[PDB]
Amino acid sequence: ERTFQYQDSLPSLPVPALEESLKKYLESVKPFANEDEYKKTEEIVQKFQEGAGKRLHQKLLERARGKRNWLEEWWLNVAYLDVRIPSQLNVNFVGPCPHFEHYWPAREGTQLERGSMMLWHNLNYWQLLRREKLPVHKSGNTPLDMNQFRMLFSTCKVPGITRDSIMNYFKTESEGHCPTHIAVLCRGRAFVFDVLHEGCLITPPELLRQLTYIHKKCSNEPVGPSIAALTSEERTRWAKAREYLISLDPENLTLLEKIQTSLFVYSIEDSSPHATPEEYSQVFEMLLGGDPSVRWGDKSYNLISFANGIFGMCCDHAPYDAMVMVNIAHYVDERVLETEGRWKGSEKVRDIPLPEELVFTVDEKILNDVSQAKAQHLKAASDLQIAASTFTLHPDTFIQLALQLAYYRLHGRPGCCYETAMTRYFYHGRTETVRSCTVEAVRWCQSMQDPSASLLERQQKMLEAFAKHNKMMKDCSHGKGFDRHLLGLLLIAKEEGLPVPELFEDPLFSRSGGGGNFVLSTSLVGYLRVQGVVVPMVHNGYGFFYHIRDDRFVVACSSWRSCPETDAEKLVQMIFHAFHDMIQLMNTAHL
Repeated sequence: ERTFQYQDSLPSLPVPALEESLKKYLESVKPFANEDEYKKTEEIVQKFQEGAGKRLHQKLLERARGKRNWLEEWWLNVAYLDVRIPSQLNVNFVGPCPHFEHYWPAREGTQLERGSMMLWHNLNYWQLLRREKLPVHKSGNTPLDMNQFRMLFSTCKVPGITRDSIMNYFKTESEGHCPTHIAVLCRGRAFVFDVLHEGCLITPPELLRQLTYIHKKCSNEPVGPSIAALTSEERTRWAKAREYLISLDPENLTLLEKIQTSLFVYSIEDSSPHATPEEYSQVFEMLLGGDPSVRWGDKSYNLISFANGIFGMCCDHAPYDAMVMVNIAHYVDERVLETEGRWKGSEKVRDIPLPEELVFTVDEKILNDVSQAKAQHLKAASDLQIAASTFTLHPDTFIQLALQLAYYRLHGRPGCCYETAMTRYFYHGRTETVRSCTVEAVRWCQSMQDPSASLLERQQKMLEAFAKHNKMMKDCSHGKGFDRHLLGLLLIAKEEGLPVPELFEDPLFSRSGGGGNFVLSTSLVGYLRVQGVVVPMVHNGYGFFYHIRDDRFVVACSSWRSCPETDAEKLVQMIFHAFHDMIQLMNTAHL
């Protein structure tokens, strides 16, 4: 069995029935509307269904006839590439490497040695992929799309004036040649080197030589031009700064391309985030913030190394979702566990070419841009608050409802929530929106705060909420959700120069979350001991992510300090209290 053998067999992303999607939409706005607003929306939806919507839907079906995935390109552009805000901080997702839970606890002076093994394991994963030896993900006996794995290595974003682009240079052995070098950033400088020698991959000791070399050289020398810091800027500014950089020297492009084509970017930081199995929220903060001088935010995969021997990953959310990062990080985690975090092979260090430094040609302007880039990222990142804790009826649904209750209790009202649903059953399927703030969820939350509510009433309603969310997650993962569907109708209109349907201008459309207005941006990040996170979707919102282990729930929450109403720490405390009451409710109900 080969990694991508089932791709030509995957079913097309479906287009839900118009009536079904509109019914689900109407039901979803109920929690945020009074009698009058709902009647208005109902009439808007009915007309849409009878006229313009019916026609736009037909055109969407026509699009699906010629594309195995009618949404792919649109989603990439609309959700990511066209967006102009700084993507490095506001869109990229990050995740700590969970090695400090065992063999690699935080400790000074272990950065280079542990780093050599980190590269080695990461690189062996690339070898697996290139040879298509990586196991095919399946749900029972049904194969899942594996395309996102092609975006892990040798992939990088390039800024555009109005639209960015993704460069995917990865290729399997059967497809052709794949770049074989990695890029290292240190003290505002960039270096590169081939990971292969005499046919095989270089070993940790050999990798430790390259890294040690780079570290020593830069340590007692002034910080370099830090061209990398420009990747953390507003997309259009970066696009222009990039063009200017290239004009100063045609060669500068060659350097940019070298970074773009590298298997991945490895970053050396001098900071040391507090990382212990108990508290490690600081790892998330330095991962999203850190020092721009050594990060390449356009890279699909940027492995980060801290001074205290801690590691983390920062990824461009555009080309793929967090599950690929989770899988390689877990693979590495298993390797570390098997080897007790040590290299026990030959200590021989063959004579391999030293790392080559990438020296860009810059003037006074470029340096001012770099200076400006660093400052804006640091200032913006400093407003980020991260709360990470561990807590010790599907678990995901349990957590989603617990969050509904926590937000309801903390803020006094239902929080429109976005939960990621994977659609990998389909060709190049990525995500769909699951709207956790349902009528059922709210009815339950009210009963939990109702003193006159009986124990049986609360359990009964909690179960009805569970049932609703389960059906929701199922339909969405099966391509029967409605959020992407409505986006498709909207895009059909725009693409032909036709007016925006009234349905999208409706106050309830955005109040329920449409248009990227979810006060709770969430997703399960798997069951592989890796955690991920992104900043909130809205200024007065939260980012809430989590992963599940057989004996615990791990969570990561983000909020903006500049928003006095939100507090990541307080919300986490509230959801833990929520888990408790929900457990007790089931136990006492057990009877």
